[PDB]
This record gives sequence, C-alpha cells and structure tokens, in this order.
Amino acid sequence: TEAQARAIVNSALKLYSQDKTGMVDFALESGGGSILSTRCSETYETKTALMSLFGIPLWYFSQSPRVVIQPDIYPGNCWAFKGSQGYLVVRLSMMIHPAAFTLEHIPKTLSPTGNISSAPKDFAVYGLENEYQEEGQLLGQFTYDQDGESLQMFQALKRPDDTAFQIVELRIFSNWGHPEYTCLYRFRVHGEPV
Amino acid sequence: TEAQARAIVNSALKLYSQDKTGMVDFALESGGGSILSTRCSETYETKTALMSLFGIPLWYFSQSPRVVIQPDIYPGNCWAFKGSQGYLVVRLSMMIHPAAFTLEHIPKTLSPTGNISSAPKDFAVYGLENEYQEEGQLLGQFTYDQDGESLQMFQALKRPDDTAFQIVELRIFSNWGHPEYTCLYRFRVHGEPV
Amino acid sequence: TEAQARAIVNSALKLYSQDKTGMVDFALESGGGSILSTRCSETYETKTALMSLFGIPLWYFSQSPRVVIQPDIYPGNCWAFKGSQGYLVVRLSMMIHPAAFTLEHIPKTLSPTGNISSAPKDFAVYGLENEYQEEGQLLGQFTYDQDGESLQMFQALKRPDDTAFQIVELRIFSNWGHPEYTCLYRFRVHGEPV
Amino acid sequence: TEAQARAIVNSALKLYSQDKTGMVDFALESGGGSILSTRCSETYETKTALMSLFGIPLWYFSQSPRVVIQPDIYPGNCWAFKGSQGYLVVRLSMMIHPAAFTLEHIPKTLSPTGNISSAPKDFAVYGLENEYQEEGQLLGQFTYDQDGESLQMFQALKRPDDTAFQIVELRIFSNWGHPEYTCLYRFRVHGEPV
Amino acid sequence: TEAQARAIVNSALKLYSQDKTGMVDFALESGGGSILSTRCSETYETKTALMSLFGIPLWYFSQSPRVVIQPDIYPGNCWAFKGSQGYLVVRLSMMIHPAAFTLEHIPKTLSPTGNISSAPKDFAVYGLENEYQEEGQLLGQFTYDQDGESLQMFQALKRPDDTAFQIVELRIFSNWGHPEYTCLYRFRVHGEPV
Amino acid sequence: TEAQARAIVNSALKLYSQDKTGMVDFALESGGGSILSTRCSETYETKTALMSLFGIPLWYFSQSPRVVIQPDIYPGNCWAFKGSQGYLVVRLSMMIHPAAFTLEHIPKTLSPTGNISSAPKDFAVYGLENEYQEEGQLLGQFTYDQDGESLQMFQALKRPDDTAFQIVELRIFSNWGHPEYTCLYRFRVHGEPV
Amino acid sequence: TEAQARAIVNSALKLYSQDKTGMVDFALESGGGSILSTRCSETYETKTALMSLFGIPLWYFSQSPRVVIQPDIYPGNCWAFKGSQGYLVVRLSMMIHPAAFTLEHIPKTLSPTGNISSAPKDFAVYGLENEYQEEGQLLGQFTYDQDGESLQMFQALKRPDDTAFQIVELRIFSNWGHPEYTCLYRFRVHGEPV
Amino acid sequence: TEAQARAIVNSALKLYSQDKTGMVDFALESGGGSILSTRCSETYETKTALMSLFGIPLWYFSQSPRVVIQPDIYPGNCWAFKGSQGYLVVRLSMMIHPAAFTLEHIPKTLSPTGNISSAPKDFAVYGLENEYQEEGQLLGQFTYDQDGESLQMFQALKRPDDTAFQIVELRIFSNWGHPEYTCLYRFRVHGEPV
Amino acid sequence: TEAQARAIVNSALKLYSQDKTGMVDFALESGGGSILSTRCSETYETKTALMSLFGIPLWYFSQSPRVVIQPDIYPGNCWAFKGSQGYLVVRLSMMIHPAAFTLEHIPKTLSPTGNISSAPKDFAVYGLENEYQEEGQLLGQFTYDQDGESLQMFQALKRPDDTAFQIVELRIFSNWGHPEYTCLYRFRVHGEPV
Amino acid sequence: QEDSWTSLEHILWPFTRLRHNGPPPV
Amino acid sequence: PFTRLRHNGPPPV
Amino acid sequence: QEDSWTSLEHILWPFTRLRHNGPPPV
Amino acid sequence: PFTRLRHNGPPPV
Amino acid sequence: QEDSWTSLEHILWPFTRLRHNGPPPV
Amino acid sequence: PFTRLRHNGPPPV
Ligand SMILES: [Cl-]
Ligand SMILES: [Cl-]
Ligand SMILES: [Cl-]
Ligand SMILES: [K+]
Ligand SMILES: [K+]
Ligand SMILES: [K+]
Ligand SMILES: [K+]
Ligand SMILES: [K+]
Ligand SMILES: [K+]
Ligand SMILES: [K+]
Ligand SMILES: [K+]
Ligand SMILES: [K+]
Repeated sequence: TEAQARAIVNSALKLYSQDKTGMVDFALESGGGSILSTRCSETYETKTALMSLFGIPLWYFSQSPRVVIQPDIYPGNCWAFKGSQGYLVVRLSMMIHPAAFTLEHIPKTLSPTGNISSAPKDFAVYGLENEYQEEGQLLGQFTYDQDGESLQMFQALKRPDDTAFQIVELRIFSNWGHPEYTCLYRFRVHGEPV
Repeated sequence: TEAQARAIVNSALKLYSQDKTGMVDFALESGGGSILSTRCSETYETKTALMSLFGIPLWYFSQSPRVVIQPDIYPGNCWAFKGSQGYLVVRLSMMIHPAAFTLEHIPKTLSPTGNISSAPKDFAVYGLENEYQEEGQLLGQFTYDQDGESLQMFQALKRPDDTAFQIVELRIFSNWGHPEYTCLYRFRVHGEPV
Repeated sequence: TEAQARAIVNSALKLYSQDKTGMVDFALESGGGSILSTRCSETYETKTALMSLFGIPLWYFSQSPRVVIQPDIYPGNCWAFKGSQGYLVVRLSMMIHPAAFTLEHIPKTLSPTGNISSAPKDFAVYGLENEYQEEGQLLGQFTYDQDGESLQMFQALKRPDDTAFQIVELRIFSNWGHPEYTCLYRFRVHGEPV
Repeated sequence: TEAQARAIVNSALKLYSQDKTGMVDFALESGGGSILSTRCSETYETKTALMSLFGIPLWYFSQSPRVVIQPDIYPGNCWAFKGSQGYLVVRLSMMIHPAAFTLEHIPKTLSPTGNISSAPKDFAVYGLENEYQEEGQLLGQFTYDQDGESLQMFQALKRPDDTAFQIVELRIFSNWGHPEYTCLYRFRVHGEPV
Repeated sequence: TEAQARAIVNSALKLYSQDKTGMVDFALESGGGSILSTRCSETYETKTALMSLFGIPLWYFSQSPRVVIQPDIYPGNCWAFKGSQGYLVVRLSMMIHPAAFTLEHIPKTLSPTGNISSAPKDFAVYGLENEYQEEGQLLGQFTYDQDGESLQMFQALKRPDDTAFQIVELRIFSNWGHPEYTCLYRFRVHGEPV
Repeated sequence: TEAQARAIVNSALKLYSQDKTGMVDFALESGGGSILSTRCSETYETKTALMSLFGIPLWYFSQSPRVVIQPDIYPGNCWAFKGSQGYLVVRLSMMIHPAAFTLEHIPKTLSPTGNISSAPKDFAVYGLENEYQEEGQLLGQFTYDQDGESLQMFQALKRPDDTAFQIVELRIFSNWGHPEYTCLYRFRVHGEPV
Repeated sequence: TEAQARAIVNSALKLYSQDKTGMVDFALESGGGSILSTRCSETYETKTALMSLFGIPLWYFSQSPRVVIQPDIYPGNCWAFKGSQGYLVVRLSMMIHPAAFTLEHIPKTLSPTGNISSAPKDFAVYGLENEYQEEGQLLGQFTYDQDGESLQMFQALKRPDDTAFQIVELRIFSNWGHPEYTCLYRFRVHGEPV
Repeated sequence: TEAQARAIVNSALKLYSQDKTGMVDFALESGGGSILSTRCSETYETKTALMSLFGIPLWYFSQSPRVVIQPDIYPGNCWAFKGSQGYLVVRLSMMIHPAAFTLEHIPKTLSPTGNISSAPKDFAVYGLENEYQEEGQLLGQFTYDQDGESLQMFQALKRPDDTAFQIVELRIFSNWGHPEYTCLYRFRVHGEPV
Repeated sequence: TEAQARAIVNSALKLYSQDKTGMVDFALESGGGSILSTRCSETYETKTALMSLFGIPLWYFSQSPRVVIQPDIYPGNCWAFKGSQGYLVVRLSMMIHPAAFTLEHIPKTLSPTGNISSAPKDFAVYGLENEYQEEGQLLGQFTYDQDGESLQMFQALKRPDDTAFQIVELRIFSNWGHPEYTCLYRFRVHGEPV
Repeated sequence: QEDSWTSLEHILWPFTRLRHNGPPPV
Repeated sequence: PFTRLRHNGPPPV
Repeated sequence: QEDSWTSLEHILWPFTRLRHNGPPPV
Repeated sequence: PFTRLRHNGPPPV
Repeated sequence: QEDSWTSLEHILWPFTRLRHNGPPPV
Repeated sequence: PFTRLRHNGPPPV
C-alpha cells in the first residue's frame, strides 16, 4: 500500500493546489470575471484595512465587493455589506451553462470571536441575460451551513432546456446572526462553456 | 487502511489550509491586529534608497514591520531591524489571555545565502496594559531553533490568575549570527478571548 | 503503515510549502530578482481591462513582466507578451552557477478558455555577462509540455567549466498556438552561489 | 392691443428667465441635488485620454454625470454613457411627491453632426426609498421626441396614495440611433415637497 | 401692428440680453469690481458646493462673497452670511456718482422650500471715500420685497452736491425670517462715471 | 393678432435660446473647437488682477484665448491681446465648407469705460490646410461695426470651388482705438460639414 | 557696591531673558495667539515670485503676518503690507482685560538701507467681541517713535468698567516715510486674564 | 570700581551667551544628542502648533519630545506628555561621567494662566548602559521648584567608582497640579567626557 | 556709581541685543543675503544623522551653507565642508564698500568634543564683480584665533579707491586641525551702502 | 502644458480672492 | 512627469 | 520610471473598479 | 514642472 | 532646485525623528 | 523631480 499511499497523497495535494476544487471559476476576477458594482448592495463602513506607501501608514478603508472574486481568505479579507440582506451581480469570463457554485467563509477555529455569525446563511443564485435585466432565472436556493466545512459547494438547478448565462446574481437573504453586517469571502461560479 | 489513509491526508490538508495551525492569530493584521510603529525598533537602513527627490535620496528601507503580521513568507517578505536586538509592539484584534505564540522563518533550503543566520534566536514576549507602559509583564522566554521547523510554537507561561492583554511586545535578544540585521517573517499570538 | 503514512503526508506537505520545490529561486523578486524591462519583448496591449474610479474610465490594465518572478499563479496573473515568440531578461539576486530552471503554467482544468494554447512551448535559457550582451551562453534548450504537470523543471547543460551568471535571458521560441499572445506565469532559476 | 402685446412678451420673458419652466428643479445640483455616482452607468470611454503619467494614459472621458443636473446645454456639455441603455441615480434636494420630469437635448440645428441620434429616446423614471434599493417604484414611461422641442416635460403617474421620494432613477432604454453612446444634457425633477 | 409687434419683441429681448437692465454694473467682478473680503461679515458654513477634478468628487465648500458680484443666479449660487445681519464692501470698477442699485434673489417659484425666507429684507447702502473709512455717506435705505419681482431696483439718494465714490458698502439689517443665515445672490451698482 | 403675437414671441425666444443664431458653431470649445495657442498673438499682461489666498498674493490673472470660443459675454470675459492688431488660430470640431462667421462684443451700454474702443475693427478670416501654413486661403475681409449690434455676422466669399477647412485663422488688422490692447469676446465659424 | 553691581546686572539679565519685558504676551503665537488672516490687510506683493508652475509665476510675497507674533526680529523677519495704512487682527491666548501693548522694530543701526522709514508710526488698538465685528472698541492711540528704543510699550486706555477681549485689531495709520510698504516686526498684548 | 563694573557686566553677558551656563549640554540635539522616541511616554494631543507653507496655513500638530533637547523656551515650545507621570530617554553626544542636570521651565511671569501647574515637579535621572537596558543606575532624585528660578541645576550622585553613560533616562513622577498633561521645556545633561 | 552702573548695564545689553555688534550684516539671509551654492566647496557628507518617519529611515541630514548667514550658533548649527580648506560665495543684500567682516564659532566650553579643531583658521575675503569671476579683489587676509573670543572682527584693507561689491568670496585656507571637515557657524559682512 | 494650468486654475478659483488694482481689459 | 494630451477627435455631443 | 507607476497602481488598486470588456490574457 | 525662482531684489525690512 | 528641498525639509522637520549614529559636525 | 532608484544590492532575507 506504500506506492498507493504516495499516489493518494499526490492526488490530494494536486487537487488542493488547483484552487481546492480542480474546476474553472468563471467568476474569478483575474481570469476575466467582473463585479457589476452598480448592482451591489451597500458596503458596510468597517474602515479596518490600512493603506500605506513606503512604509508610511496613510489611512483606513473598507473592502470592496471585488474581494468576493479574489482568492485570499485570511480573516478580514471579505466584503462586508450592510445588515443581513444584500445582493451582488458578477459578469462571468465566459458564456456558460452553470453547474455549481461555491461559497467560502473562514472556519470558526480562525475567527477571533469564536463564531462566524457574520457569515451568509440563506441565499439564492439567479441567471441574467443582460446586465439591465431585473428578473432573472432562478439557478438555486441554498443555505451556507455554519456547522459545515469552510468551503461549500452547491448544485445548480438544471432547467430542462439549456440557457447559458454570462451574468449571475447572488442574493443573500440572511446571515448567522450578526446585526450590523454580513461578510462574504469568496463566491465561485462553475459550469461548462457554450 | 485505504480510507484511513484518505482520512489522515484530508486531516493534514485541512489543518494546513487553516493557516497551518487551526488557531486564531489575534495579531494577524487583516483580522484586526496592528503594529504600533512608534514603539517598534527602527527599521534596518539599506545601503541605497528607493528614490530621490530634488537630488536627495529618500527611503532607505526594504519592508515595514507590517509584514510581520501578514502571512506571506517568501524570502524577503520580512521586517529587518538593525543588529541582533530589537522589539516589535502589536495590538491584538481582541483582549485575550495569551496561551501560545508562533514564529516563522524561511527554511535554510530557500535562503539565497545558504543560511538563516538572520533569524531571531533568543526572545521573550511581554503583555502590556498600555502601549506606553515601560515595563511589560513577562509571558515567556524562548529560543527559535535554526535546526528546527520553519514554523515554531511556544507555550505562554502558566499564570496563577488571569490578566488579559490586547498589546504584546516581542523582544529579540539575539539572532543566529548575522552581524548587520535580524529579519522577522511572522509572529502570531494565540489564546482565549475574554 | 500508519506512522509511515503520517511521515509521507508530512513530507509531502513540507515540500509543498517550500515553494513546491524546496530549492532557492534566485530570480524571485522578493528575494532580490528583478526584470530588465528594457530587454523584454513588447507587452500585449488589450484595451479590455478597464479600471474606473467613481464611474470615470481611468486606465486600461495589463500585467507587467514582474509577475513572472512572483508566486501567484491564479489564472490571469501572468505576463502576456505580443505574438507567439518573445524574450525576458532577469537579473538574479546572486551570482550563481545555474543548475536548473522551472516553468509554471496554469493547468488546463482551471483555464476559462478550456485550453492553455497561450503557454510557452519551445524555449531556451542563456546566461549573460552584462546587461548589454545580446546572445550569451546557452544554458539549455527545452519544451514546456502542455500535456504535462503545471510545474516543470529542466536541467541546465553540463559544461566542462562552470561560468557564473547574475543575468539570464529566457527566450520563448513558440507557444502552444494562441495567435495573439503568450502568457508566462512563473520562471525560476536554481543553482549554486559562488 | 399694444399694452397686451407688451404683457404677453414680458410674461414670456419672465417664464424664460425662470429656468424656462417656472418650476422648482429638485434635481438641480446647485440647489441641493446630487448624482449618486456609484449607482450610475459607467461613463463613456473616449478613444484618447486627457493626460499621461509615468507613460500611462489616464482619464478616457469627456464629462462626468454631474453635468446632467447643471443648466448649461451648449453642445458637448452632456454626460455620455456607453451604448443605448443606461441609468442615472439622483438624490433630490428635498423629499417630494414627484409630479413631472424634464429632459433637454440640443436642437438638431445646433448639432455639429447634423443629427441628434445620441439623444435618449425611450426612458422610465423610478422612485427609490434607498439608493441601494434594487427595484424602484415606477413613476413613468416616456419617449423623448427628436422631432419635438429641445425641452420636453413628462407627467408622472397619478398615484392612489402619496409615497414621497428623495432619490430617483432615470433608465434610458434606447437612443435615437447613435451606435457608440447616448448623451444626456439635462434631467429635472418637479413636484411638491412634503 | 405686426411690424410693431416684432419691434416690441426685439426691444424686449435686446434689453433682456443686456444683463436684463441695459446699464453698466460697476460692481461686476469680471468688469473690474472687487470684494473687500476683509470687510465682509461671516460666511455661513453650508458646505453645499461640490468640488471635483477629472470627474472625481473631492470635497464640499461654501460660496464666497465673490458670488455676490457674479451673474449666475440659479438656486444656491448665493453667498450665505451668518444670521440675519451682515455687511459687504465692494470696490467699483470706476469712480462714479451712484444713481441706483439692484438686488436679485431667486423667485419663490424656483425655491425648493416654497419660500425665500433667507432673502435679504431691510438694507442700506453707503459710499466710502477710501477702503479704511469707517463712517460712510448714506446712499439709501431700502427693503427687498419678498412679494415683488426677482430683480428689484432701488434709487440712490442724490446729495445736493456731487461726491463720487469708488467704494460701496451694503449693510443688511434683516432677512425674511430664516434663523440660520441670509443668502445674497447678486448686488449691482449703477451710476455715471466722473 | 393675439395668437400671431404669441407665435412671434415664441419664435423669437426659440431663436434666442439657440445660441442667438440657430446655427452650428464649429469653433465652439465644448463641441470640439480648440485654440492653437502657439499661433495666437501675445496676450496682454497686466499685473492688476491679483489672486490671493489667505491674504498671500498668489498669481496675476489674465484671460486665455480659449474664452473666444466660449459663450459667456459679460464684460471682461474676453481675450485681451497686446496692441491693436493680432491673430488667433482656431481648430474646428469638423472639416467644413465655411459659409459665415460671427463676432460678438459687449454693447457700449454695458462697458464700464463708456466706450468699446478695444473691440476689433478691421479683420479677415483665412482657411489653413495644416497648422503650420502661414497665410492660407482668404475666406473674407470684414469690419466689426462699433455702432452696430452686439452680435454681427459676415458671409464668407463665394468661390468657384468649395475647399474644406478644419483650421481657420482670424486676423484682426485694427481695433476701435484702444492704445494698449484689443479684446475679443466671441468668434464663431459656421458652414457645412463634408 | 560690588555685590550691588552684581545684583543690578543679574536683575537686568533676568528681565532681558524674560522676553525683554517680564510680562505675558497674550498675542504670542507659540503661547496660543493666532493671526486671523482673513481679516488682516493684504500682504505686500514683491516684484518677483517665489516659484513658477506650468509657466505661471506663483507666491509674490516675503513673510506672512504670522511673523508679527513670533519673537525673532532680525532684519527682514517682519510682515510687510502695502502702502502706509493697514491692519492686523489677532486672537489672544486668553480672554483678558488689556493693559498695555508692545511694538518692536529694528534699530536704525541694523537697517541695510540706513533708515527705518518702513516702521509703523501712528497707530491704534481696538478690542473686538467677535472677529467679524465691524467697529471695534478703542483701546488706544499711539505713535511709534523712530528716534526711540527698538522696543516700545504703550499704556491702554483706563476704562471705567472692565470689558474683556480675546481679539484685538491693530490699525496702522502711517509709517515713517517709506512709500511702498510698512513692515511690522512684533506686536504684543499685555493685561490681566479674567 | 568703573573698570571693575565693566568687567562684571562683560563676564555676566559672556556667561549668558554661552547657553546661560557655560557648560556643554551633552543631550543637546544639534550637538549630537538624540531622543530614543520608542522609549518616551505618550504625547498629549494639544494640536496647538500651526504648520504653514508659503504663508498658507495647513494644519495643527503637537510638539514632539525632540523639543526637550532644543533651546527655544518661549511659552508653548515644550513637550506635553499625558498626565502627571512620564519618562524620556536621551542618547548623549559623548560617553561621559555625568555631573549635573538642568531643567528649565518658563517663569510664572510669562505664563498666561499666572501659574506653571504643568511644570514637572518630582523627577529622577538614571544612567543606562545600552538602549535596551530596563533597570538603570540612579543618578539622582530631585524636585523642580515652582517658586524658584526658571533654570534650575541639579547635582548628580557620584558613585564611588566611575561608570560612564551615553544614555540617560529622565523619569517625571509628578507635576505642579495640571490634571491633563505635563510640559517639559528643556533638559540638559552635563559632565566630563571619558 | 549706581546710576552709572545702570547706564553701563543697559548700554551692554543694548549692544548685545543688536546682533552683538550694532552693525548691519549685509550677508544676513533674512535681510537679503544669499549663498551662491554652486560656488561653495563640497559639503561634508556623514550618513550619521538619520531622519526617520514612523520608524522608516528616510534621509540623512546635513547642514547647507545657508546656515553661515543665519544667526543661531548653538553647537552643530554650522556648515561642515569637506577637508580643511574650502570656500563660500555670498551675495550681499546691497552694493557696498566693505569695511569689516565678522566670524563666529562656538566657544570651546560648549563643544561636546572638548575642542574646536574644526574652526576656520587662516582665511581671506575677496570681492567679486560678477558671479563668474574666480579670484576677485583681495579685501583681506586674517586668522581666526581659537584662543580668542567666540566672535571676532577683522578690518578690510584700506585701499586708495573704494570699489563696491555685492558678491564676496570667503576662502578658508586652513582649520584648527580637524582631519575630516571644517565648520563655519557665521560670517558677516559690514560696510557702507553706495 | 497650460491645460494643466487652467485645470489648476479651476481648482483654485472659488477659494482665492480677486482684487483689481486697475481696470481689467473689457 | 505630469503631461497633458491633445485629443484630435471630437467629443460626445 | 515604471516603478513609480506600479507603486501608484498599488495605491489605486483597492479603490478602483475593474470591468472586463473581453477576456483578459490567461 | 515645479521650478523655484531667484529674486535678485532685496526683501522688505 | 534645493530651495524646494529646504522648504520640503521645513515641512518634514517637526514630524521626523532624528537619531545620531555618530557625532555630527560641530 | 520624482525619480526612482535601482538598488543593485540584494534585500534583507
Ligand atoms: Cl497597467
Ligand atoms: Cl492666469
Ligand atoms: Cl539634508
Ligand atoms: K476573497
Ligand atoms: K510575513
Ligand atoms: K507569477
Ligand atoms: K447640462
Ligand atoms: K451671483
Ligand atoms: K467669450
Ligand atoms: K517678529
Ligand atoms: K525646548
Ligand atoms: K549660523
């Protein structure tokens, strides 16, 4: 079983190094995703990020929704929107048939407070045919589970036909109890290009 | 033993992905820690400057002390202070009873010079009730081991009572032999919040 | 076979955490490598990544050759040069006898496009004695294999003497078929200091 | 009829001098209206930039959306957005029940190109209770008539109850044929304050 | 009466285009008038004017007394001084015998509040022989009438002799009821040069 | 004759509101005209309009030739060039067959000085094929009539062919007698696009 | 008499070291006084400027009025205003009943020009209840004596009641003959705090 | 006694001009002293110092501990530390055997309040062998006397042996009653170099 | 002898307060003197006075030749030029017949080093007719006496004519033995204006 | 170049004070 | 350095 | 020169919005 | 660009 | 040129910290 | 003017 052990280890590490999933993330900004920042809910003013130049601290700012489609997930590298409800619209790097979505949040073991009450809880994902469309196609209704793993995957509803989308809306309806804000670390969109 | 092998590997990867420790780092900057830069040793002065203005060379430094509470530890992303003695003052993201500390340095195998003589060697950690407090309370005396692992953890002194701290001072008394400077890659503070 | 399994897993994770190779990268920017940008091929200019501020179009973004000596390899974090052959000149952090080189590209499974036709294919590495020397000493001819692993290592030619270099030129002679550009994610230089 | 002629002329001039309408414009910037620029469509990107810095061209735009709530309507003092669909969000100087809206465009006789194909054509006005409200309340659907007068007024929908608004969204669904952009000279909001 | 009608219309428009009065305004800044800003009462800090550059909003400021001698009279383009009493000293573009003064305020039909309670009510105008003179010659006592036309003209007292003035003081003793401030849109000085 | 009167008044007001002429001004800056300031005469420099900040003398103000292609014609908002003859080069927003030109000056009734001796008197307009051509094609010789209307229009010469121009040079050969300077309030270029 | 001689000398030196007077200067800037620069005369405009920007000369001044409430009186460290009349408004470090004032000028023996014709001659001091108060209360009329000592003290008017002031206006009505400007080295305000 | 009188006067003036003491001040910054600003107590935020450039006032700041080793002692030119206890560490320009220390404060006759309640009262001075030493050698315990002369001298304890110091710590234990802060004008260190 | 004593003391204090000499210094910067820094010797560059900001090394401080014509003579406030002989060119505030010169240095009793070996010793003063003349007219040869008074005065040569100068060059031919540098605290130029 | 100056002048305009020491050109 | 640009192409109208 | 540009880009990065109008190079 | 100026004429005193 | 540097140095002076690593010239 | 500098010497590691 030794050579098999090495194979299992290498397979696990290889999957881990491929963005932990081995799947294209069509929302990822560096690969061509974009936030439609005119169609996001209000940013909560945490002002907990320090900006310096040449080692000189200059001022404190709050994270933009762009961080939702960037990979760093150390505690605090999340977009905080006001209250427990919000929405985010992302333009994808390709026209795809969506198959699944991923939401990540930090594990409780890394949160200073002991809890992740600011994490999203109930949410839904919609497909939009153009960036001005108000009523999208429901791609799924989901709950991010505060007792589950840090990274959670959610399966899209597949319609009997195949409509492709290049715009996706995430609606968060509730969080795990934080009254002031909800913090979104990363949202990924997976699927098959047309 | 195959399923057991998968379980061991997943456990190892899960821990690895949780900042290598599975423990809150209350010093982590993005999570709410901050360097109190007016109380830290002076940053090491490089031979040349980063720019000039009106003919005067400006900025004779490599990295600010902020990098000590940021997770990247590629060679060079460390804070260098002058000589082999120095100190760093950190405000934690919460008021905690400190339980343990972590110091990371690069492995010898990644050092361009072949050695890590610039790594801290003997050090101590103190809790401060105010950042201008002259004498702190000793939380521990330790040695970073150049023949040990890159990441090393150190147990705080066991206290009869429990005084909480939100400010800690790291004092380095020695390095592993570099005459010019000492380079700190990362310092973490672990414990239980009040 | 359980303790042996834990040893194998810890060994694999340890290697992974050491820049995946356990070897000094003398080209790495944070450790002192730098691009000689006046001796690189023309950067590919799209007007398609628009940065705006308060809705005002501000500037069109494109990656500089510096990213080739930085570790992030999420899709898109590469230097795109114009056409299907080009060159990059790198100044190493130390004078070394070069022994091996590494090239990384994203895996196909993460590419939004479905392919990695923009990856380098045929390439050579030359050592330069000064920044004005045009051809230099051939250190090796190689092919990056698009059907191979994301990270690939190549051994420098064994030559009767050992000449040291602090400047190496990477010449890409072809890519894997993309008509517009070639994308370099990371190039490393390994060897022995003088 | 001579004194009557003088009376008619003075009446016409008096109305002309009162911002051509004799009605409060609650969107007028100098009187307390403001563009909520993070909720407006992205400003149209001109081919060339306004300056360069360190070799990078900067500012690819003509006018900011502020000009839409400023009175000058000489050709070119309009806000251009990309394509033929877009939106503008305006905070009014007071909480009002909206009664009517005004759109101005230049006359065909003053257009350098000979046409006003860039004028808005079909549009709608919504009242928002908060600027991050996703779906507004429809106040009306209208068409700006390129064969009509430069200044056109539109009657808000007659509501059973009276909900007041201090934020309005103007959505343009079409223009008069220009493929590249749509240019908005001035939008006014009239009504009764609460 | 048709040709006569056209003549009446043209005469009215011509007068309108000549600053609505057909008379030199010797206080007008562009023509050579100046505020003696060290001899004005306190500006009220409204901070309702936005300042931007390159479309980027930067900060809010309050209008200076210079606007009292500039022609734009859209709502808000006025100088607000603190309380209901104040004074303004203006140096004229010529040494003149003053004949009349004009005060303009916006019409009630253009005010968001429905009223012009911030308009000046009781005021007087004095002639000063030099800019250090404390006690001037009374040129008239007047009331701006909130029920009258937007632009109102006031006849100077003509002294039996003829003293010329190049400095004028406007004293406002009261306003139409606004407790916080008084807003002055435009003040003109008319007369005959020496 | 009442409805006819209202029609006449509305017709006159409509014409007035269309830049007083109802004709495109291809020199207008906001619509795309620009001054070639290196091909204009020397600006007249008084040290008499002092701008100060917090009482500190800061810089001496004078109008640039750009105001000649801007609409404001309040006294003083003109370009003053040195002496009594000079020239201005204007790049039009389109390539046109020029048909007519307009010159505006303030009326004598608004001039603080009592006269308009600084107005242009004898002038000519030339079409230039490129910005380096010195004389160009004569488009017409004219006189601005100081006893005439504020706005005066002049018809270009009728020539057997129709050559198009996007650069026109206005040469002022004399003024109405002012010894120090000549003041240009506004110059317009009318014609047919290609 | 030897010990008496030492006592006299020590007394003289002690007084000299106590700002030459032994009295609080409530106008002294470092101790809490401030110039109200928007109420002071305009600073004298020098022939040449201190720098240029984009070809425009900027800053035509020598010293700001702040130097009047700073102790250095080497030649040139004085505030120059235009002509022979002017005023300076100062907010004191406390609310006081003013008892005396000091004016210093350089001695004739230190003047490069051989004379001190730029020194203030006739002046008055007023107490202001608010800095925008138009007419102050006279605290005294005085003459600075060019044949007297460098430092001169002046007794405030003896008041029946006691009104306190924290703002004082110094008005200079004349100088000692310099036509271009008047230079103020230092003005002090003495009295008893409330 | 006349020649003797002149000699006494000249001797007194000469001593006065030699920093009032005739003794080297080894803490003086310009001569080579330095504050170890990481080992000073908290600065009180007075924000009573104005910063301007080119006569333009910019912002208010608080004095740093550097002023304790600079010579100007006009009221307000002192370092205010928070509360009535604090400490300051200064590195001297030479290795010396300390003999005496001087503390200066302004005289009551120059303080606006009539008192010097912010002056240090009880203090002690310690010698440090290196800048990281926590427990120094006591050089003396002293009280600054609010009823004494402005400049006061204090004799060091001389140890039976001779240890030299190049680092000195001033500990202030109390002040003369000001609750918010203590203000330190100047501290000097005198002695004999090794 | 008491009144005579007071007269002597007041006379001495008065002279002391007049820049210690009672004579115009035509080189004094505040009164209009300036250094021609391109005609001064090389400044001595130590890298030992480090200015830092927030602990970041920023720039290395050294005094410019301007301090030679500024009055502060605390130790260290001098211009240090490289080596033991050098030169400084000064433009005077007026065209004068030079009569005398003054040199100041710190007294030995205030020097941290115990000596003033860095003081100028042998020197000469030349008058230059224009800033490009190299040698000039010798105005005198002198020695600064290290055993003499801090301030020393030297009489210019008596020459049959009187040539006026506005530029003087001070040539230091030797110092009092310091091997690295020579330190000039203050140089004054006295004489008669033209 | 002077485009920079005029945009700087726009920034400065409302905050400066303007004094005429003689008649401006009209 | 700061460096303005000419446009050479007409603005939106 | 472009070291200045990249440090300016670091300053600007978090505050700008990024829109892709076409696929970026990958 | 930023560019200081020499004065060549004496300041007020 | 260095007039600009000295006025910048005036701006910077009160906010920087000065450490002597060796005796300055006196 | 603003003017960056090359280092030519390796950083602390
Ligand atoms: Cl870029
Ligand atoms: Cl100007
Ligand atoms: Cl320096
Ligand atoms: K993220
Ligand atoms: K780190
Ligand atoms: K990379
Ligand atoms: K508009
Ligand atoms: K106005
Ligand atoms: K104009
Ligand atoms: K002064
Ligand atoms: K001090
Ligand atoms: K000096």
